[PDB]
Amino acid sequence: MEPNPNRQPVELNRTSLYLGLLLILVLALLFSSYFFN
Amino acid sequence: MEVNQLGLIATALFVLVPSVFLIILYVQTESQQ
Amino acid sequence: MEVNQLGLIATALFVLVPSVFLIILYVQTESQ
Amino acid sequence: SYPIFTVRWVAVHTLAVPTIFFLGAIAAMQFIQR
Amino acid sequence: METITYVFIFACIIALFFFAIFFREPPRIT
Amino acid sequence: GTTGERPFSDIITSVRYWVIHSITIPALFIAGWLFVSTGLAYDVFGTPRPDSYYAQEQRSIPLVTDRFEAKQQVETFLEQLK
Amino acid sequence: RGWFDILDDWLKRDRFVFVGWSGILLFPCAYLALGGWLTGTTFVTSWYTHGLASSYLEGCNFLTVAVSTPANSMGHSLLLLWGPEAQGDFTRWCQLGGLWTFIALHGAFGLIGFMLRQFEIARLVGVRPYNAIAFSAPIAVFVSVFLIYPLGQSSWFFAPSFGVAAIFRFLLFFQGFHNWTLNPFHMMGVAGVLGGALLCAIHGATVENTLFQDGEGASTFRAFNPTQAEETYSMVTANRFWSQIFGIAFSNKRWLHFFMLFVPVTGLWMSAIGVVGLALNLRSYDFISQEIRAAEDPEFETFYTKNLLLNEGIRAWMAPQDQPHENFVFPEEVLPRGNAL
Amino acid sequence: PLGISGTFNFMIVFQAEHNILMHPFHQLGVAGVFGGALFCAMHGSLVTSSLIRETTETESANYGYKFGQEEETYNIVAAHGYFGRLIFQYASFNNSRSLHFFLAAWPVVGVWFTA
Amino acid sequence: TITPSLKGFFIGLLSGAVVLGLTFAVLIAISQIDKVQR
Amino acid sequence: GLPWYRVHTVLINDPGRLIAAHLMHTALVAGWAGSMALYELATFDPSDPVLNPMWRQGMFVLPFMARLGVTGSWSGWSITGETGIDPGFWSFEGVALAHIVLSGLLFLAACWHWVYWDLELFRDPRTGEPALDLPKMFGIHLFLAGLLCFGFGAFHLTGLFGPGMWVSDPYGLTGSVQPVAPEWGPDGFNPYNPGGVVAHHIAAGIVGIIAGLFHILVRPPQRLYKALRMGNIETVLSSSIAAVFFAAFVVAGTMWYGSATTPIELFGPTRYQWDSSYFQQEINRRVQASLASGATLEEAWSAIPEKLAFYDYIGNNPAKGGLFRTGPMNKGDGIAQAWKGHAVFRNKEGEELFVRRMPAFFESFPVILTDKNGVVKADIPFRRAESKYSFEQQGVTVSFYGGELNGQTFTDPPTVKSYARKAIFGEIFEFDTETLNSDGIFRTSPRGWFTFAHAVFALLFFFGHIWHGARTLFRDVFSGIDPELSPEQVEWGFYQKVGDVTTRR
Amino acid sequence: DWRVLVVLLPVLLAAGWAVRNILPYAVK
Amino acid sequence: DIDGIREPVSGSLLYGNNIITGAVVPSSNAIGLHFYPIWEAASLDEWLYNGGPYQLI
Amino acid sequence: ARRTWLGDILRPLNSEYGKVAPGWGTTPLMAVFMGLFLVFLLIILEIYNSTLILDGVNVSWKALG
Ligand code: CLA
Ligand code: CLA
Ligand code: CLA
Ligand SMILES: C=Cc1c(C)c2cc3nc(c4c5[nH]c(cc6nc(cc1[nH]2)C(C)=C6CC)c(C)c5C(=O)[C@@H]4C(=O)OC)[C@@H](CCC(=O)OC/C=C(\C)CCC[C@H](C)CCC[C@H](C)CCCC(C)C)[C@@H]3C
Ligand SMILES: CC(C)=CCC/C(C)=C/CC/C(C)=C/CC/C(C)=C/CC/C(C)=C/CC/C(C)=C/CC/C(C)=C/CC/C(C)=C/CC/C(C)=C/CC1=CC(=O)C(C)=C(C)C1=O
Ligand SMILES: CCCCCCCCCCCCCCCC(=O)OC[C@H](COP(=O)(O)OC[C@@H](O)CO)OC(=O)CCCCCCCCCCCCCCC
Ligand SMILES: CC1=C(/C=C/C(C)=C/C=C/C(C)=C/C=C/C=C(C)/C=C/C=C(C)/C=C/C2=C(C)CCCC2(C)C)C(C)(C)CCC1
Ligand SMILES: CC1=C(/C=C/C(C)=C/C=C/C(C)=C/C=C/C=C(C)/C=C/C=C(C)/C=C/C2=C(C)CCCC2(C)C)C(C)(C)CCC1
Ligand SMILES: CCCCCCCCCCCCCCCCCC(=O)O
Ligand SMILES: [Fe+2]
Repeated sequence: MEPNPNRQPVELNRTSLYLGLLLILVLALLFSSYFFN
Repeated sequence: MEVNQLGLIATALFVLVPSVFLIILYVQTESQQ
Repeated sequence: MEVNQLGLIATALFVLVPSVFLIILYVQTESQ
Repeated sequence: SYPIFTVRWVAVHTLAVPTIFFLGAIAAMQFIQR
Repeated sequence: METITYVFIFACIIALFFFAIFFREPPRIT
Repeated sequence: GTTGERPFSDIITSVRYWVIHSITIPALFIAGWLFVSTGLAYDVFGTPRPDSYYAQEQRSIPLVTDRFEAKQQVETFLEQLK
Repeated sequence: RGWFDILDDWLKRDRFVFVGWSGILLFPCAYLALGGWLTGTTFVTSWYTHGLASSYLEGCNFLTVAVSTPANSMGHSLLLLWGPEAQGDFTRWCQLGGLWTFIALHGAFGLIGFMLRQFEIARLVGVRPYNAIAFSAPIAVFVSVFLIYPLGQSSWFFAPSFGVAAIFRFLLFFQGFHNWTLNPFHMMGVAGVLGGALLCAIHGATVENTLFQDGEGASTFRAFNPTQAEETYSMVTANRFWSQIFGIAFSNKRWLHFFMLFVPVTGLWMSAIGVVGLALNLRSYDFISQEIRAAEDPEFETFYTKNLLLNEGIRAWMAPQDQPHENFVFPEEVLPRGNAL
Repeated sequence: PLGISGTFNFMIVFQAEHNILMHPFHQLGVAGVFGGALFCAMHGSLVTSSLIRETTETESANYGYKFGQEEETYNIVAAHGYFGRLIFQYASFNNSRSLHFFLAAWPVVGVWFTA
Repeated sequence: TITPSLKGFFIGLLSGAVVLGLTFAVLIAISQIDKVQR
Repeated sequence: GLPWYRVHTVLINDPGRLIAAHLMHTALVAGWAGSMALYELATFDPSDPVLNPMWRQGMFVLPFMARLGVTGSWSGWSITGETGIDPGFWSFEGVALAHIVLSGLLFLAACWHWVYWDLELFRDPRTGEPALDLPKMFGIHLFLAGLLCFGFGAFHLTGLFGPGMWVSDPYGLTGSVQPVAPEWGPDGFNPYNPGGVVAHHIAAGIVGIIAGLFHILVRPPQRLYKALRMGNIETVLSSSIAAVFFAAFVVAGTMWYGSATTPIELFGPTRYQWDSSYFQQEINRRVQASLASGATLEEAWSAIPEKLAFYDYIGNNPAKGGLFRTGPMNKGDGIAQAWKGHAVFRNKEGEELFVRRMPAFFESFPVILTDKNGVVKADIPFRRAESKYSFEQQGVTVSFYGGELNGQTFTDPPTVKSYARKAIFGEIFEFDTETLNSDGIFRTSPRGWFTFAHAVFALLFFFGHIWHGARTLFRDVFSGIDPELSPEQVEWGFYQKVGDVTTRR
Repeated sequence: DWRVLVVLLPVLLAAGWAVRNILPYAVK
Repeated sequence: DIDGIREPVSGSLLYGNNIITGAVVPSSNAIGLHFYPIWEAASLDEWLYNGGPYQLI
Repeated sequence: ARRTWLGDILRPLNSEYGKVAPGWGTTPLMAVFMGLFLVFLLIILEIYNSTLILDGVNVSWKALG
């Protein structure tokens, strides 16, 4: 049975990493006061 | 202060789980190069 | 049971941190 | 060779006609004494 | 414990600043 | 480009344009004025006149308080003025 | 080549104002929401629903006129002109607040109409539909603030009234009752609105100060042709400027313009979600740890405790006149006041 | 104050003492900041709407643009032709220099006033 | 049984039919007279 | 490669692995259901459904099991307080186990379907290309939905072959799983009439079967197949998402206003029952009916069931909560132990006074005592210097009828102010704050948390509707507009009709 | 009542006057 | 003591604030518009009480 | 591709991909059912809203008994 032809490589460049890391850390910084309450 | 104790594990995972996701995707992008 | 609160976070990170290390190392092996 | 009444024509007067009418009404209002 | 958490996240953001400026993917032309 | 409507700057500097609108424009102004000056606007919309917000020795708001008797409540409030 | 296609042809003609199928919904609804507001603001009182003057006719100016919400006693009645409340009397309908639902409902359907217009024109011209997508943000704000919020409360009465000062009162209601500034979803909205204005200003200025010299004259506007293929400013010099000024810059013009869509749209969607919670009085009102220490410790004061005294004042001083259906009577001696004031 | 709740304190007391909501320069500030958020989204949505096909559906459209390429990466006439028909033709720009100056000027001026 | 509010509902339903039908009669007509040429 | 936000598009033309993904999702959802119930069962106190019902203890899936007939535990208790009962296998525990077994069976199937993705069934026999006949699948699935909907109404809900559903009296005092008969009249559209729920599912079931039959046999019109891109599975996503957020808005509204499907013994009072003094009216109605037949004040109030008095208390109003005040309502005001009694305030004149109740908008509210005629006669002064109406000056006393303090009268002012403070919440209850270390701040109920989540999800899914519908109608330009779109098209007056190249002038 | 004709009359004469003045060019 | 009334307001994390409620508190009303650098205070303890850091920042 | 017993049985149900009725087909009838359905949702909405008030229909918890 042939191997699946729909696989595709996923990519995250370095700028997208920096952006997402920053989004998560600032989100964490904002919501933490509300989780400790 | 009398802060909620799961606040800490909430914050730690909130940070760690999506951060690790992005790190995983980035590193394996770079070793395709 | 009056257990330790930090026990949960100590256990969770004890699992989480080293596991993630291995996952990062394995996935980039495969994509190269 | 230009139509007079068009869609554009109706859009304008749909807006312009009651504007002036309201403007006259608000004008009279300045002269109301309590 | 909450103070350690607030200051830790702040310190991580400052560290990311450093890498994002000095260790960015360099823009290259055409 | 253009869609084939007559240009605005052509219309509003034309003589025929200002022959119509020198009548239509002031007439609408005057009609709107009279709508107020005759007091018709008060009656059409139900807006209290300066003398008809309160009964004389009265200082409570005629505030509607029932959903389905609402119409009749306004009307009872009005008879307290006549 | 039936009547449908002949009508489709006439709706989709290129004219000074495109109509489309979406204009059938948009154009009556937009006109009527707008006419209702000008009609109400010019002529219609709020004496019987609110105890307020609200028209030009009554002595109000542009900042104080409003089409106001119905009385709290109408609950969430559609307040149709032909329905059981006004019973077809146009005068009583106006007096009972009916123009508020009129405007808000024809508004809602207008906003649909407009968004469908953006889809419709984008399909006909051959461009991607991201302008419609972005417009989902204004829709979320409108429905969540004007429809979802009062539906969670007792009545339309607590929706915002359509006016300048009435909206200001809505802003201050939300501070004193909901402590809406403390709400992170609003904070993300603020960051998205202000982030938008920032990006708008900084992007216009960058383009305008990295322009290429493409004409001789001192007005640099003339040296642009809408059909030139060349970029009219230097992305390269802009990237260097901002890299050395700020430490990072944009390098991808496609990312930059997506980011300009993304930021303000997102921020609006975030504040909408917070209003949805406020519909249920699910406020971000207090920090428990603070109240616990504050209660036990009369020397502990933060800007957080200071602001709740302020909200407590707002409530007690504003509530009787803002909620007249409740007949709140607060004798002088119960009103919270600091010294001397 | 240099703090998040401290900021709210300051803006609450400012309103009690100055009725800043009813001050016209603050209203222009709102119009400056609401307006700039609007035009931010507009310009970013209109440009993004008229990107020229350069990539496939398995790839980010952003790789359609290479840093420092000489040609524009969207079609401004397709953009003008969409927005001009959304409102009417002359309520839409087609000089990119005037459009970006307008982008710069609206929020700057409104924030000058609120300042 | 046939209450005042159910009569109003029918008044609203009819009013809506007339507005939508009258609008469309007028739209169909104009489109029949002023056609595009191919 | 693919951006992170598009990894799952690899399933768009892989029907087998699309099925494996849907199986994996269905496994996760049913796994959650079983895990959530086990957690609730492990933390639920069955020992007092009067003053510690499920809705005070933060139970979220219990009430949905109860609503349809699961009422008891293998441990011997039931949620109506009946004890010594034997539910057989469809206990809370058995229902949770069934979903975990289901979860695990679904997970094995997903593995099979991910591996044997290349099933001939998914291939168009004409072209050899993978393809799903979406219009016929819709008729199949609709017909199944109609059968199930019909069966659920005809058999489960009637008790013809099932338990029925939770029904109750108007004040939430005597609820139980009961077979319900269909209401075919116009009152079957009354949200509050349980029989209309039976009729709905019988009639809608038959319409589903008839319409599914129609959609298996009748092919879509060509105009419509092209308009809606009915050969593009993403159009199904766009319309499916739209139908889902429609449904999410409905269920959030019926949860907030209340219908026959959200009884108050499973979810709690609504805020409107506080707004309109709904329980208070009935409680007063019952005390007047006692006093009428000459029952002493003590006796008339003692006849009030504590369960009805507990509804007349703002602490169970789902609109007194906060976004980050977590946990059960019990974590806030404590675990209710007893109704202390109904409190009657009088001044030195013997006039009876009334505490003005707190409305749901106010986190704090003044203490203002009024007479029958609404005239303010006592308060707790903020500024003391010009106080006229203080409890001390006005000689205010509190007397209790019913409950734990029946027949007791307090006169010393700091005590009378103390109960006067709690009286703005309505009826006065004894709470246990030590057990859960309660902090004293009201939380919302499961009625509130459900409405909030579903109102929010609905709104978000509306954007998914917009995104995925835009993606269907504009598939051809997803990657960008045509690089050879010529300016004669987008400029004015070249064509008579916009975008129609055949209408050139 | 009477104020209705008063208000309506300027606008009837206004639409009268424009109709007369434009009627030839409208028939074309 | 932001308002000069010997009523100090806690602004910092170690003193029971979170990220939302924390602030550097403005300098004392007792100072008004006066210039309050560190070297004008008799000690850093005094300078901290009266809000010196805000003026410096 | 792989053939299976169950697949061979379900085969005819996934075999008319692409097929359409001509022109407008049943579209007019669909339109009628839509319009009926809207009126119907209207009546349901306005009943719940107490804008439509029918005899013997007490839109309150007191209809539960
Ligand atoms: C397409 C444009 C449009 C849309 C979407 C709306 C939408 C609305 N209008 Mg608005 N309106 C419009 C045009 C529109 N209007 C126009 C042109 C006018 C000027 C006359 C008005 C004037 C107006 C007023 C004065 C009021 C509304 C109101 C309303 C609301 C309730 C409508 C209702 O109950 O419909 C019910 C009816 C329908 C939906 C039509 C049903 C059509 C079906 C398919 C045909 C059925 C056939 C027929 C019944 C059979 C007859 C049989 C015969 C042989 C006897 C809603 C927001 C009310 C409102 O805002 O309340 C506050 C209100 O009082 N409208
Ligand atoms: C529809 C979903 C739903 C609903 C309505 C509830 C409702 C409830 N649950 Mg359950 N629960 C759910 C799902 C749900 N649960 C799931 C999926 C799990 C597994 C994680 C659980 C696990 C669970 C446990 C373990 C417990 C409950 C409990 C409770 C009760 C208290 C809830 C509370 O305090 O929330 C607090 C709510 C919040 C703090 C809000 C969180 C949302 C944050 C603010 C947003 C996150 C930030 C986000 C990234 C924003 C940025 C986005 C932007 C970038 C685009 C309540 C009845 C409790 C209980 O009383 O048990 C008896 C309890 O102990 N639940
Ligand atoms: C059943 C509903 C459904 C389904 C099957 C899909 C499926 C899809 N979407 Mg749509 N979408 C939906 C709802 C749905 N969407 C909703 C409600 C919205 C509005 C939020 C969107 C908005 C949306 C956008 C904006 C985009 C898609 C895209 C896509 C495609 C790629 C998704 C992907 O790789 O994600 C990858 C996701 C991840 C790798 C992780 C994301 C984690 C999120 C942020 C939070 C954590 C989720 C949590 C674990 C589980 C949710 C719990 C709760 C929902 C119950 C795929 C066909 C993309 C597309 O079209 O590509 C062509 C795209 O750009 N979707
Ligand atoms: C107060 C703030 C504010 C206003 C007034 C506003 C206005 C507008 N935005 C539009 C567009 C947009 N808005 C966008 C993003 C944003 N818009 C924002 C904020 C605003 N946007 C923000 C913050 C953003 C950032 C995300 C985008 C991306 C678009 C567009 O594409 C579009 C456009 O063309 O921009 C140029 C236009 C759509 C007009 C329309 O639907 O016509 C039809 C008119 C209808 C249907 C009537 C609506 C009736 C309303 C809803 C209720 C009644 C209102 C009364 C008439 C007035 C009462 C007012 C009192 C309160 C004072 C319009 C000029
Ligand atoms: C009793 C009875 C029967 C009563 C009678 C009632 C009756 C029957 C009524 C029915 C009437 C009828 C059917 C209706 C038709 C009438 C009709 C005309 C109705 C009125 C419609 C109406 C209300 C419309 C609303 C008005 C409207 C919102 C206009 C606002 C225009 C305006 C100010 C918009 C902003 C313009 C602007 C400068 C935006 C700049 C944005 C920005 C900087 C974009 C960035 C940008 C721009 C570009 O340009 C390009 C290029 C690029 C790259 C780019 O970045
Ligand atoms: C702040 C905006 C400033 C932008 C200025 C222009 C941007 C650049 C324009 C591109 C080409 C340059 C031509 C510049 C010159 C230019 O701007 O000319 C303005 C334009 C001139 O049109 P004419 O054809 O009259 O002009 C003749 C010219 O050739 C003279 O040179 O006037 C109008 O469009 C009038 C519109 C009023 C319409 C009345 C209301 C109609 C109701 C419609 C309802 C709204 C639609 C509803 C949708 C929901
Ligand atoms: C409601 C209703 C209706 C409708 C109506 C309408 C539709 C209306 C309209 C109306 C209108 C349509 C109106 C208008 C008006 C206007 C006005 C009143 C305006 C004014 C303006 C001005 C004032 C301006 C000026 C200025 C300034 C001030 C500054 C700057 C410059 C300028 C010039 C801008 C109907 C019948 C259906 C029925 C039901 C009810
Ligand atoms: C294999 C098998 C088995 C077993 C099974 C199992 C054991 C299962 C499990 C399963 C389960 C046990 C599952 C569970 C699941 C879970 C989940 C699925 C969850 C969810 C979550 C979420 C999603 C969350 C989210 C969130 C958060 C976190 C925060 C807040 C917000 C939200 C809510 C969003 C059996 C024996 C049967 C048989 C054979 C085979
Ligand atoms: C989607 C189509 C909706 C448009 C319908 C608009 C209806 C037009 C309003 C007509 C109302 C006229 C009658 C008002 C009440 C008459 C008095 C009565 O009830 O007998
Ligand atoms: Fe740009």
